[PDB]
Amino acid sequence: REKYYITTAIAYPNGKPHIGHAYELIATDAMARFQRLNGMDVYFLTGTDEHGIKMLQSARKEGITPRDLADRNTSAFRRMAEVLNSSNDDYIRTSEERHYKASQAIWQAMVANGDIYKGGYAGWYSVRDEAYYGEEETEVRADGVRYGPQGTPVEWVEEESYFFRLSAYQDKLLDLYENNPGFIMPAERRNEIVSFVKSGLKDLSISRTTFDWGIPVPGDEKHVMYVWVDALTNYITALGYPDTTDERWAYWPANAHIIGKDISRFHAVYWPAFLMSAQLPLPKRVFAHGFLFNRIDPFELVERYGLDQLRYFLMREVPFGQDGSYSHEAIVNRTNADLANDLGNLAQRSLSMIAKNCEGKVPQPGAFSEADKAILDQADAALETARKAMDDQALHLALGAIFAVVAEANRYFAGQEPWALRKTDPARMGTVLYVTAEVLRRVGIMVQPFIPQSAEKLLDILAVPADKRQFADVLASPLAGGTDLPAPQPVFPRYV
Ligand SMILES: O=c1cc(NCCCNCc2cc(Cl)cc(Cl)c2)[nH]c2ccccc12
Repeated sequence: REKYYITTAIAYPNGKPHIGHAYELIATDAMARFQRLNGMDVYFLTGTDEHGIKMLQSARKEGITPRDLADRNTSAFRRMAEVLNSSNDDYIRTSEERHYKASQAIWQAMVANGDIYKGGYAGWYSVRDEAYYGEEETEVRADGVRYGPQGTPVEWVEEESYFFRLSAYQDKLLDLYENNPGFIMPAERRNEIVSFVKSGLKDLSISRTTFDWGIPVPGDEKHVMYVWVDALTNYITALGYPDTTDERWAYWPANAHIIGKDISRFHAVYWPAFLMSAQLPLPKRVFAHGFLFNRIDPFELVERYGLDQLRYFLMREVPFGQDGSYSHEAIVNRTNADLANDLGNLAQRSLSMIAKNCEGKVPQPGAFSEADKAILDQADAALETARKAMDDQALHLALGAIFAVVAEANRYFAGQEPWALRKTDPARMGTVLYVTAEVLRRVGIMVQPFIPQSAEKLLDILAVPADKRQFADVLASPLAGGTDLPAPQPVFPRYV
């Protein structure tokens, strides 16, 4: 009955969808699905971040309006979510009116808390470095020109701007990191954030005057909101903010923001400060994943390797939170061994033995031997290990525990030699076949959030009713003898 709210970072649709976008959607989709099967009421959100000057100039470059350009490009990110079999319950675009109103509400709420003032962004700026510097990092040379520490000229620049009093929240954020050690993860991000905040926080510019493609500042519409309040507010726009009576508002606070490593500071410093200012509770965890390197277009990978092969490799091979690598032979070999061979072929060998030798019915199992109990108890244990792993977003440890059972089951099945038992002891052959099919059922229920369509097909050839596929069914709904099984077909074909 318990509510669970999980989000992805909204993607910037200035170019095409890339692997990093698909990686974050897949990882967050698997976490969302995991909690649904674990019995939770899940709301899972993703979307697009469409405002800004770079978007306005690209619309200018193509001869169309910014809103028109946003509609065109987000359509490909909306297509990517569908191709990846994402279970997101909503899709937020910052160009939508509900976000416009949500952003203006949270802005006013921060004005009402005393945290927003109008000022100036004046300082030394190097066009060559694209960076700002304090006066002390500079020196005027024999040129008569002033130079920054990198050896390039700096110029004095001055812009009008609204600010958020970020300096007022330095101590409250450190209190947050002390009272909730799991607020920013993994541990390396946590230490980055703590060291940054502990060194002193300056007030934060949150408005621009150089473009109208954005959300107008209430009461000064020559100014528009910068990315900070715009993008981050998407998390509460999707719940109906500012209408706190919306049925969806009970989902706040978010249980988990899944983000990339590069935007850690925006979600772990700016976002909680905005919320504290606006009198709102804080999300329970922000988790940052790493970056993927080809050691490439997401649509192409899916067509070449298959969706569930790609989902598996990305979540099994990179410890979630770290940088990782992908390559053709690695995807092929890792998916051939685990999916096509270990999982897929174990099902085919065992279940076609049931079709030919047990008349297409789940055999009636006799007494369980010591080996029978070990593989069954290991399968039950993998659920508990997977649960504890997913609580920490350790997706690879969850898949590792599940596929350690698959590998042990192959050794169990080969060690029982049920083909030899067909003549010596048909009743024993049945029990071994029952054990193997029963382990496949528990594994099949458990891999549903990581490879949903493939897991669905596996549970389909085990004749598992659609209402017996929650995680609670691992322990409570074992296969019943005498049940009719459809003719088995391979679930994981080998790569060509
Ligand atoms: O200049 C802008 C650029 C922009 N998108 C750039 C890519 C966003 N970076 C990823 C990101 C994602 C999230 Cl969820 C939150 C933040 Cl703060 C940042 N978004 C903008 C929105 C309003 C006004 C200006 C901009």
